[PDB]
Amino acid sequence: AIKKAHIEKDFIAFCSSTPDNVSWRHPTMGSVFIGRLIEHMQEYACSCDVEEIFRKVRFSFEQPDGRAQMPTTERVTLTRCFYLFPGH
Amino acid sequence: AIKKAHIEKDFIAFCSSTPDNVSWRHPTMGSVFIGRLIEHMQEYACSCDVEEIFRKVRFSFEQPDGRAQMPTTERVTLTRCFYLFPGH
Amino acid sequence: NVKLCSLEEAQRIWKQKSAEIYPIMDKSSRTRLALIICNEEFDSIPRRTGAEVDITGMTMLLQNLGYSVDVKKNLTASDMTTELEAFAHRPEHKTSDSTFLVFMSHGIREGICGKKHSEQVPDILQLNAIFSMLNTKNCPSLKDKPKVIIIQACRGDSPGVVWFKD
Amino acid sequence: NVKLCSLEEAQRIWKQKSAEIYPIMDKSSRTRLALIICNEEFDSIPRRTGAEVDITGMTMLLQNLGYSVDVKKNLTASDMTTELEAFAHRPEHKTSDSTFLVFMSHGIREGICGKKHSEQVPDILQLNAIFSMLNTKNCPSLKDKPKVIIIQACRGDSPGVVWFKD
Repeated sequence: AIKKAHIEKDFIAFCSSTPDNVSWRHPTMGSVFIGRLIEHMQEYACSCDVEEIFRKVRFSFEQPDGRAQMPTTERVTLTRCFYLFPGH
Repeated sequence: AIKKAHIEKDFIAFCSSTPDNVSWRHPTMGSVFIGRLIEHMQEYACSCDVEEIFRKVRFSFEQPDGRAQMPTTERVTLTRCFYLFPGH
Repeated sequence: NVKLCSLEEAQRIWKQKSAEIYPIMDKSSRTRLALIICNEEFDSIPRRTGAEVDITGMTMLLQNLGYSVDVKKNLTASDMTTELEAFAHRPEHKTSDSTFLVFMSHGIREGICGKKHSEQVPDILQLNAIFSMLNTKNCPSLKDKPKVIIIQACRGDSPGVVWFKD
Repeated sequence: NVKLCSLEEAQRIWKQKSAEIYPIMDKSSRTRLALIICNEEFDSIPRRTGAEVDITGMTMLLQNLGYSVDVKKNLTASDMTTELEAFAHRPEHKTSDSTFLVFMSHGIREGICGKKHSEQVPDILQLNAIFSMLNTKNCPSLKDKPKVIIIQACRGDSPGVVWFKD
């Protein structure tokens, strides 16, 4: 007896920029997206689901500075909130 | 004097299924995704941002029934929460 | 048919989250627009029966959420493109806070089918083209405003499942 | 370096939202895995200086979030593919509640660059291939568990801006 399962479910992708566009990396300080993501994960993993954390990351790029980029969440099939519960 | 703006920002797309896969439409009752979306928007527009509403829609498809499908959020550059504030 | 956000709910939302919500314009002076494109009749693919139900429900919902809804039906990808260009240019967007675009048609992996689509001669509107036409360059009036795209279409012909025993 | 979720925070989250949170496994018996693939040296594209900083920070963060982190460097798209297949098969995923995949490289619109990529002879791993290899068929052990994919790469060569006067 066989049963069906969804082929693709419970994914979220987070890319450093929008399609067609560049992402920036400082030669000594590292990649701006990676650095920004780490900082937001450190701060908000305790209180926000990963989708909300990723939105907060995008918000931090809102003003197009010298080296504008806009991180983009892609192909999301999270059916629930993913909380990391750091410390548990 | 010219100023820079992000080329692509503040979008969210919500598709009726995952890439490669079918979406279902009942010949008399209408499309399951459209019907499910309308029902969730009617219920949760008052209390949830559209991203959260869309997640709730996906959740309702979690169990692969007879005609399985998994709605997918795509190419999200919402920097803030979009609340519809129905009644305002 | 939409549950309303009460005065208590609205301010609680404006308390829970500080400066991370999209601003909404004054009810009496805002001019919200939404567009529904629904292909039901096709040259080489079966009629999308039940589509009228989808049209009715989405028009009613979006009107009840404060949008002036335009409805276009049975269009080629070129017509869709022309219609979306016209939509992007609507000066009402300047005095709007947001927009909804709804597409309902047959679809394949590449994108959404126009009325003339066949495997022989493709008639396809790509999601990429939709984003381009509503972006900051082609639609500056919706810069910084939420743009919601809803798509009812197949994205290929797989049932979207894998089998396991038990 | 991660702010901890207190006992008060965790239950408040388990109150605010009922049965819509991903379940997490017991700390003492779970075996969380994460994978970082970082291409720094290339045959035809300049060295990605600063990449070591990205490697350090993401390894430290994911370890501190409870993941056992594997780190692979300077790989062709075929190597990446082989490595991801091996990752998908790891029996530790059966006793995990989640996974993170981190890719950092040069990139173009099509996808992520392997070490041998040039405009002459492309060496590309597609995002589509990444999703396929971690899906329910190819990675049944992560069925119903959150799979987080992070990509630091260009997605083409446009500055990603439009100009307006003032």
